[PDB]
Amino acid sequence: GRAIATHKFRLLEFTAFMEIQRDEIYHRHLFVQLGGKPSFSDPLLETVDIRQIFDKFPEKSGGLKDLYEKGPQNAFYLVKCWADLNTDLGDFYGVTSQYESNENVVLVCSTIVCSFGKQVVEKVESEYSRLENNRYVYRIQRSPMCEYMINFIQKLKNLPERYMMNSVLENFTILQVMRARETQETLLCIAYVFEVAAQNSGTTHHIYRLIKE
Amino acid sequence: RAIATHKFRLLEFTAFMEIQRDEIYHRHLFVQLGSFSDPLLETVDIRQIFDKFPEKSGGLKDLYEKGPQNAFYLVKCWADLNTDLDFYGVTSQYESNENVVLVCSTIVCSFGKQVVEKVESEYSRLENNRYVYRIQRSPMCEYMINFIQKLKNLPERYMMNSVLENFTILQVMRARETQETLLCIAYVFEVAAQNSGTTHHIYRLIKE
Amino acid sequence: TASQVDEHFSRALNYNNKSSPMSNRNFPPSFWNSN
Amino acid sequence: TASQVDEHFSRALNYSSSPMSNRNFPPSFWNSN
Ligand SMILES: CCCCCCCCCCCCCC(=O)O
Repeated sequence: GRAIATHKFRLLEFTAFMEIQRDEIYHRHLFVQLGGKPSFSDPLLETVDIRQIFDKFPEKSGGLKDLYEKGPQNAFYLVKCWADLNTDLGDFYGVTSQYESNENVVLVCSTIVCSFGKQVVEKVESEYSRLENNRYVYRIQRSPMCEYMINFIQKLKNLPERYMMNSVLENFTILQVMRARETQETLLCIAYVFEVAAQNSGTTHHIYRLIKE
Repeated sequence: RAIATHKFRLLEFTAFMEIQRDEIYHRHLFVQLGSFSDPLLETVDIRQIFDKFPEKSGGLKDLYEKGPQNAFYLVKCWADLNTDLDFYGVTSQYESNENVVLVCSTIVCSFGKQVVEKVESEYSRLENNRYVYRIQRSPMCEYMINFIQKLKNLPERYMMNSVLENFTILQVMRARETQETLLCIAYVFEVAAQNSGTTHHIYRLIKE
Repeated sequence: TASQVDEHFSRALNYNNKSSPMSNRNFPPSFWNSN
Repeated sequence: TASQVDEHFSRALNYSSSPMSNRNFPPSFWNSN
């Protein structure tokens, strides 16, 4: 246990960003970035009790508790992000996702944006693999962020205090659920919780295994 | 139920719940939609339903004006709420004569305001000289599950129809690359009679 | 959440007695008869 | 929608859910570094 992966499916990349053109010069500000490079230089994962985050995600049928109990439980992860909001504000807000699968599945990637544990918008993408170096790789590159997210980020920067940004982000979560179309099995599930990075720092995160001890 | 244009058609739309009792599955259909020979559909003036859906930019009026106008439909549903309320979901199937990437946006509206949205993208498979898009067992949002359980527990059956009076669902199917509207279905609802299953009527929307 | 569904129900039912109804709009007779 | 973003900021800034600081998380959860 060292990465967001099972024995047969792994996250290769998750990057949230905004592209900015100014004086005919383009630059990309990274709000959040998770890599997936697998090596001996990766520390072992800490665990978090999933019962502590149930009220921040959808509940009832198909919610987090139900998906976790259906399992496999080792496919469940919690990511605590320090989103980098140290950027001025024509701009493009996008996301890039990349995955690797041992089997040639049709990958159904669901992303739910939550406010106070309730879904606001769910984006579902059903991707096919590409053979890259004999591996089944799935990419959803520079996919547009929905208007809700764009407005949310823009409004966070209006807050005069970082404590207000953190109170507002305390009830803002994203739940990712990756499924194989044919079996409908959960391949991977990532819950995201947020805080704002310090003004002198870029984005940082911690990955936790979700356990129900 | 043939909801079809010159190039795109809805083959199936089933909202249902599944339960596992004594290791045996049981399914109940709340709504079910879905032949190359049908009589002419009845028409409905789109102006009669504008106030039940968002009216801002990209709203139903703006979408209809942009067209094609042969892609706008109104579905009146008698939802079957007679069951002992585990999975809640939607299975849908679509057919195209051109292999575009399907992007289906579904919004739930309360008094003409969006409460929740789902956006789903699907690629086609050529099957028997037609391109097929399938969205099997798409999990229902918590709002809808909560809404259905609260609706069936109302003490008076007339109240179920009063609550459904300003509850609507708008679906906009688009071709990803061109952003062309392939189909747009506005949904309005009533509760089916106790001894009956789900029924529905389909209307072509026109600017009367 | 339950509260968001509750707000719709509360506004629609108007228990405490705090736009044309669908029944009075221009729809074909089939719109009101399931059969 | 924009109105839903505003609804979120109003509820969040209105200072039945325990604060995250009062839940059981390891000390790394509170340390960006
Ligand atoms: C409220 C009773 C009548 C409506 C019941 C069936 C509605 C069709 C399914 C709606 C699904 C919306 C999208 C989603 O929740 O993922």
